[PDB]
Amino acid sequence: QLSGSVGPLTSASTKGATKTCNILSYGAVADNSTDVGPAITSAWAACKSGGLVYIPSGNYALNTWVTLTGGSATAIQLDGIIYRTGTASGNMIAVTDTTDFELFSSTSKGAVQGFGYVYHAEGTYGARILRLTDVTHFSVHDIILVDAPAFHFTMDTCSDGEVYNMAIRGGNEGGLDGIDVWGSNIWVHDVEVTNKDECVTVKSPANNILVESIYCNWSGGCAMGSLGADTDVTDIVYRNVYTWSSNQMYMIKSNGGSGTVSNVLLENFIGHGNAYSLDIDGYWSSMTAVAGDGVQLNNITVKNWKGTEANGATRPPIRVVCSDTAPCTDLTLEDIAIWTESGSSELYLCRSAYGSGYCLKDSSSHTSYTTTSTVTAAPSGYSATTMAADLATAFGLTASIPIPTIPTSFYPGLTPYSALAG
Ligand SMILES: *[C@@H]1O[C@H](CO)[C@@H](O[C@@H]2O[C@H](CO)[C@@H](O[C@@H]3O[C@H](CO[C@@H]4O[C@H](CO)[C@@H](O)[C@H](O)[C@@H]4O)[C@@H](O)[C@H](O[C@H]4O[C@H](CO)[C@@H](O)[C@H](O)[C@@H]4O)[C@@H]3O)[C@H](O)[C@H]2NC(C)=O)[C@H](O)[C@H]1NC(C)=O
Ligand SMILES: *[C@@H]1O[C@H](CO)[C@@H](O[C@@H]2O[C@H](CO)[C@@H](O[C@@H]3O[C@H](CO)[C@@H](O)[C@H](O)[C@@H]3O)[C@H](O)[C@H]2NC(C)=O)[C@H](O)[C@H]1NC(C)=O
Ligand SMILES: *[C@@H]1O[C@H](CO)[C@@H](O)[C@H](O)[C@@H]1O
Ligand SMILES: *[C@@H]1O[C@H](CO)[C@@H](O)[C@H](O)[C@@H]1O
Ligand SMILES: *[C@@H]1O[C@H](CO)[C@@H](O)[C@H](O)[C@@H]1O
Ligand SMILES: *[C@H]1O[C@H](CO)[C@@H](O)[C@H](O)[C@@H]1O
Ligand SMILES: *[C@H]1O[C@H](CO)[C@@H](O)[C@H](O)[C@@H]1O
Ligand SMILES: *[C@H]1O[C@H](CO)[C@@H](O)[C@H](O)[C@@H]1O
Ligand SMILES: *[C@H]1O[C@H](CO)[C@@H](O)[C@H](O)[C@@H]1O
Ligand SMILES: *[C@H]1O[C@H](CO)[C@@H](O)[C@H](O)[C@@H]1O
Ligand SMILES: *[C@H]1O[C@H](CO)[C@@H](O)[C@H](O)[C@@H]1O
Ligand SMILES: *[C@H]1O[C@H](CO)[C@@H](O)[C@H](O)[C@@H]1O
Ligand SMILES: *[C@H]1O[C@H](CO)[C@@H](O)[C@H](O)[C@@H]1O
Ligand SMILES: *[C@H]1O[C@H](CO)[C@@H](O)[C@H](O)[C@@H]1O
Ligand SMILES: *[C@H]1O[C@H](CO)[C@@H](O)[C@H](O)[C@@H]1O
Ligand SMILES: *[C@H]1O[C@H](CO)[C@@H](O)[C@H](O)[C@@H]1O
Ligand SMILES: *[C@H]1O[C@H](CO)[C@@H](O)[C@H](O)[C@@H]1O
Ligand SMILES: *[C@H]1O[C@H](CO)[C@@H](O)[C@H](O)[C@@H]1O
Ligand SMILES: *[C@H]1O[C@H](CO)[C@@H](O)[C@H](O)[C@@H]1O
Ligand SMILES: *[C@H]1O[C@H](CO)[C@@H](O)[C@H](O)[C@H]1O
Repeated sequence: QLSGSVGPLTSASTKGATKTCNILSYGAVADNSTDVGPAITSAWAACKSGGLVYIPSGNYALNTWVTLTGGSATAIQLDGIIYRTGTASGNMIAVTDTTDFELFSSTSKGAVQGFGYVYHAEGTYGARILRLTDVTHFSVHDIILVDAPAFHFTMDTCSDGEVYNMAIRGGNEGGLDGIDVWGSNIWVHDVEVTNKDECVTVKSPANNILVESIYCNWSGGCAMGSLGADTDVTDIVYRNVYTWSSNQMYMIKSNGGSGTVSNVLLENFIGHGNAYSLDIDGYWSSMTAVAGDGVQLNNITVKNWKGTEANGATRPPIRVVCSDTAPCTDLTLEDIAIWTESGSSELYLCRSAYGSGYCLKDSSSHTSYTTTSTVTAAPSGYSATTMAADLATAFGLTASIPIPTIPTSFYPGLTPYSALAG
């Protein structure tokens, strides 16, 4: 949950009035051929303190990556489309050590076409599209990120930020994270993600993060981690998350390590067609083990989950696997009604976890244990609707991905918090 106000300190109109650096004035050519990188860099240099970097409608080729740093009361208005032509590694666009910042499109049509499929068709990965590091008092909204060669959007140690009204659509494989975030006091809402890895995921250290109205439309799903040594994650809320045809509805992953994860609320989730549903995994096999007794998870509430999973017999819809040497404590599982899409039974798995709900123990002696429960009849009230835009098929790995429009519907029965800019 947020600890204070988020977003830029001054409006884009105020910054624009101070000074507008139109990239066409810094050598940019909207010919979908001439490298726009240098122009953005020169425009930033002139407008990074109090001004606004403006990218008018048109098609631009990005051949060399840009690293924009040291801004103060600045903004970038992306009203055109950037196409990746560069082949270097790294981040196509990186904004670092900047305060009072806004990255947006006034038309709700600004986009970055990463052409990640060129790499994926060959079994490889390329640059990430966007990375914000140590950015404070900011907002990123009304933009579209498509087919990143690797990650789409990472917020590395940022704070007092708001991210919303975005569509992120990437390839159908792991390694193509949607939004990865760590820092403090960040509000993410009204975002749709397609890929086969992180939907909106929190990493350590992080405190006071609110994530809601998220539409994981064929994705890896939301998660927390991987968590390792010296973990410190606290006051995290995810609510009103709709997940379709994904790896999971929510996963907390660690494998050894230390530190603590506390005060997490995951409520109002709906899922259909996923591999896993609730998957707390303290022995996540996809990551090499970290020295320590295990990250201590405490006071985690999972409430009001409904829907169906592809196969609840092979993948327990309720899977709570904690460290035997660092038992989960104070977990509250309440009103989780998930049923299986094939078969007539499903399993609930609990390992060394304490609290109240389903297979959890409410004991005093937090010793380890392993238990499996077979449910032979559909939990009452598992029925939940679907979203009209649920993908019938994903975008593969060998053909370009068409640029989507930003939707105005993310979770059943709710409307977006903020109207689209255009
Ligand atoms: C901005 O600039 C970017 C480049 O950075 C443009 O992206 C390229 O767009 C063009 C289309 O305008 C793409 O080329 C066409 O791709 C077609 C599909 O790809 C092929 O698929 C077949 C079958 O799977 C394979 O055999 C090929 O190996 C390719 O993978 C392709 O079929 C087509 O080929 C035919 O092109 C012309 C006209 O169709 C024929 O005359 C020619 O003989 C050939 O047979 C094109 O090559 C190109 O792939 C895109 N680049 C990338 C990286 O995706 C944007 O389109 C530009 N945007 C704007 C708005 O201008
Ligand atoms: C376990 O974790 C939960 C969060 O996951 C903690 O809940 C939070 O507890 C506080 C106090 O009970 C709730 O009250 C809030 O207080 C502030 C300031 O007074 C006020 O601004 C809010 O309007 C609200 O009243 C807070 O809302 C609640 N968080 C959520 C998301 O509901 C809980 O305290 C932890 N329990 C233990 C034993 O540590
Ligand atoms: C259950 O017992 C211990 C924990 O209590 C596990 O380590 C073991 O794998 C079994 O499933
Ligand atoms: C629950 O049962 C499953 C098999 O159905 C085991 O894999 C697990 O360790 C626990 O005993
Ligand atoms: C499956 O259905 C009933 C529902 O009451 C279960 O309680 C029982 O275990 C059976 O095998
Ligand atoms: C760990 O071991 C103790 C004693 O066997 C139990 O009381 C507890 O429920 C858990 O199985
Ligand atoms: C879980 O782990 C404890 C020790 O950490 C054992 O006592 C128990 O038998 C199970 O393996
Ligand atoms: C999980 O389920 C098994 C069998 O129902 C129990 O024996 C165990 O104590 C835990 O409740
Ligand atoms: C298997 O056991 C769990 C508790 O261990 C029940 O919640 C479930 O209904 C099934 O009987
Ligand atoms: C459910 O519980 C056990 C867990 O060991 C399953 O293996 C069995 O099929 C039962 O129905
Ligand atoms: C069956 O029972 C559940 C609570 O366990 C309700 O949520 C549902 O509406 C139905 O009455
Ligand atoms: C699932 O059900 C809801 C109402 O419960 C509809 O609004 C939706 O279109 C879908 O049919
Ligand atoms: C079960 O009930 C829900 C809402 O009550 C529907 O949306 C779903 O399609 C199914 O009929
Ligand atoms: C999800 O699926 C239901 C039917 O199962 C539709 O009513 C809804 O529009 C969406 O396609
Ligand atoms: C690209 O990947 C292969 C061809 O390399 C196709 O099977 C797939 O449908 C996509 O067009
Ligand atoms: C992927 O990208 C290429 C180039 O923009 C298009 O030709 C194709 O239709 C898809 O949008
Ligand atoms: C936003 O706009 C869409 C159409 O793009 C509507 O379907 C939705 O209800 C919301 O008004
Ligand atoms: C988003 O908006 C659509 C209408 O376009 C609803 O059907 C959905 O439940 C959510 O409110
Ligand atoms: C998105 O923006 C609107 C105003 O346009 C706010 O009211 C909302 O809280 C969110 O910041
Ligand atoms: C974006 O807007 C189009 C219509 O303009 C709609 O078809 C899409 O579903 C939405 O994401």
